[PDB]
Amino acid sequence: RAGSKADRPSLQIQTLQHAGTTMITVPSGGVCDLINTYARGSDEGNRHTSETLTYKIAIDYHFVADAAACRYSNTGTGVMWLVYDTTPGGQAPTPQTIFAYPDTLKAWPATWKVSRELCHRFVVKRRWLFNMETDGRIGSDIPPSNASWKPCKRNIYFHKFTSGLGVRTQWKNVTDGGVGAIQRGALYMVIAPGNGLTFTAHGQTRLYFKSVGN
Amino acid sequence: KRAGSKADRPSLQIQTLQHAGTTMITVPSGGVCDLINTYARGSDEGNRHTSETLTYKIAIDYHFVADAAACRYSNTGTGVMWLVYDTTPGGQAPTPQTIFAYPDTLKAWPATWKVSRELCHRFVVKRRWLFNMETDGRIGSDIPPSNASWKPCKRNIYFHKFTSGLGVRTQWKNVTDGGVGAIQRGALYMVIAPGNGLTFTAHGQTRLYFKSVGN
Amino acid sequence: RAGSKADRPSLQIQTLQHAGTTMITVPSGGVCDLINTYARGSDEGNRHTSETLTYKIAIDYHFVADAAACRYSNTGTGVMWLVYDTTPGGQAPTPQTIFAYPDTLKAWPATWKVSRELCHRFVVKRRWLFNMETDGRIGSDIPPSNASWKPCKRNIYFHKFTSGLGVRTQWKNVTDGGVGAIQRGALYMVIAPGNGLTFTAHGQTRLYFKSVGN
DNA sequence: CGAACCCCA
DNA sequence: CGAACCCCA
DNA sequence: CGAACCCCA
DNA sequence: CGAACCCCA
Repeated sequence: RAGSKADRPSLQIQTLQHAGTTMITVPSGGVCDLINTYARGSDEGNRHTSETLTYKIAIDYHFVADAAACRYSNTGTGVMWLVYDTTPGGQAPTPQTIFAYPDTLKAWPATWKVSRELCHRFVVKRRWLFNMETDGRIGSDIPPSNASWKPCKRNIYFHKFTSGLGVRTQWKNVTDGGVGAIQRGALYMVIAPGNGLTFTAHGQTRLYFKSVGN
Repeated sequence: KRAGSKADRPSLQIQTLQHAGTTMITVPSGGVCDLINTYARGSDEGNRHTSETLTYKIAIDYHFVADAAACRYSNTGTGVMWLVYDTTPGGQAPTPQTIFAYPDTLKAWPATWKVSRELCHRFVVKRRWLFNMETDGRIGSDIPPSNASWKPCKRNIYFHKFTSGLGVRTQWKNVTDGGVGAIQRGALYMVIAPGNGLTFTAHGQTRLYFKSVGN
Repeated sequence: RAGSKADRPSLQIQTLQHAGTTMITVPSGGVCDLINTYARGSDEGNRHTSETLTYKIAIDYHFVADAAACRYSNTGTGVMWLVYDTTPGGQAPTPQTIFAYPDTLKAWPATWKVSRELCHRFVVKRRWLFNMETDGRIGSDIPPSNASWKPCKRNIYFHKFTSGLGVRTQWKNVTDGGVGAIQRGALYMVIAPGNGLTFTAHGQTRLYFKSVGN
């Protein structure tokens, strides 16, 4: 249980809210995002010094298939990486850059591996799997009186809690919390869909860190 | 035994709650709040004696069944049952909207809710459970045609839990009543929330184990 | 000495100034106030984290009778409580709520006791007494050449210094220092007059605390 | 040591 | 030792 | 410690 | 000793 550090003192808590007008939508081929944003300032969710350490991370989401993909009936398997960048750069990376996958394998993410040229830059500290299946029927319409359907796993609940990891970041001068302000140790959340199966997400996450330095 | 009750040398008391018949828990979309800790004061075995009590074990048995209104659509879902401990009760009975602060777009899916941060030192959740139901869009009262049949997995479920770990310390005001207005500290709440757009009802009964103490 | 626990460095010092246009005036029935206000910010009188601990408190004042009460000649006895609230609320409390006193005892404060319903909410960590008397003569007028007067205790000096207490507060997010921003552990200064004897005050107080947390 | 975050024989 | 304040090889 | 020749509280 | 910075029998 105790893989953290701050004991007697509590830890600061930053939250992320994805819902309503802001919802993660995953097109075929994956999507990249940075969960580590910390503004600098007085507020409790902000940071203080230029150096931070993250300890625990918690994830809660609700996945649901897209009406476009509800047309076909097929199964699939998705993947969620958690990736740690040592040497960030101005450009925001895309999954095509992190994993080098010949275009014929675009359909199936679960077979991807981290590209070899970058082997000392990016490293994956966690990996998870999940699977969805659609019978070819949306959930908004009424069955006929003749027959029924068992819709197993039309939408799923996905939650993980991991205390093991640790990360050390160093921030530039600027008070901003964007991607351009991080000198080292970024962190990324990568989602990739199954074969030809798009979906969306709803939920929220939390991080636990403690400013340190100067 | 496997026992963390701390006080069974003599026979702990047993308050019961009966939900059935005209009184059945019905859950509309958005959850429902209730207080399971009611203790009248008096001579009877189920009543209390002093003004201070300690609860140890709690047992729960219920039968969930989908509602005819929701049986029209066919979709799955997931429900949640919290067990919540209030340190500082107040006159007005709380609603789930107050305990969890959930933006109205997340009303559909309970499993993503977290305790609101403002109140972080007031309410605390000592247990959490999950369950899931699915409806094929067919009520159980009608006869299939001779042509085909159906496999109705999980049209209704059985839900039971038994937990000895918790402990709770309450202090009661002067009044002999056992209502919500009579508790000075340490309330306890049972919260049910449905899946997405799926209402249901319940039947069953619960038991508590406590021991009067004080004065 | 003992009590303080801030020996290596110095303690932060917040001050309160009551004088001039701002002077405490006590109508019959007492008055409530909150002495614990701490703004958040860079300044030294401000706080830093969301959690503070107060140690020592010092009080200096000059009490003087009111011209309205100088009409009658009678004695009396006042009281000053120092009250610690565990569970604050939006509405600011009034003495009528803290002490439940049947209206016939309004005249004499010294007989009040903390109400029993609330016995686990409010607690009094200090209590003091003082007494004043007015001969029915204001101090601005000249005696006749026939006689004189000895005006004992027309106005008094009141000072106390107490290191014993300790208090632990937790503040909400907002940068404000008002009453609405405190989650737990408020602190109150309560003044109540004698029988039918109003007065005013002048002076200043000091607190000693040290931010802690995050 | 005093008075009251500050000092020193 | 089971199920659940109640029991006993 | 994780995932899988690569890392570190 | 659970769930998830917060608690205690």
